[PDB]
Amino acid sequence: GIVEQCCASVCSLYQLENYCN
Amino acid sequence: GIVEQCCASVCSLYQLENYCN
Amino acid sequence: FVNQHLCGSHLVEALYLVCGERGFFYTPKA
Amino acid sequence: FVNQHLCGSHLVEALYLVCGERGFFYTPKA
Repeated sequence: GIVEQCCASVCSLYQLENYCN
Repeated sequence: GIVEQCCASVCSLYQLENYCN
Repeated sequence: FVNQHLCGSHLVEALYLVCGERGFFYTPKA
Repeated sequence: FVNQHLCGSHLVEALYLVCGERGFFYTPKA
């Protein structure tokens, strides 16, 4: 999930844009 | 939408909780 | 603190605080 | 500014800035 990928580990623009509508 | 109901007009807890998952 | 005009980042912050571990969805052009 | 550890309100703020008028969904217990 987003917390595992962006908080517990370093985030990325690819990951964040996966959660845009 | 949420902006019309909570930004353009006064928000409420009922409205906000409608957008929780 | 929710019974006011909440715009932009202030609205997103309110959703974060109210919804807690549930999470939320933010759809402004709805 | 997105290539770092982003937690809690800082992660929600990044989603807000990146996704813009699209909006986003925040699901922490996923």
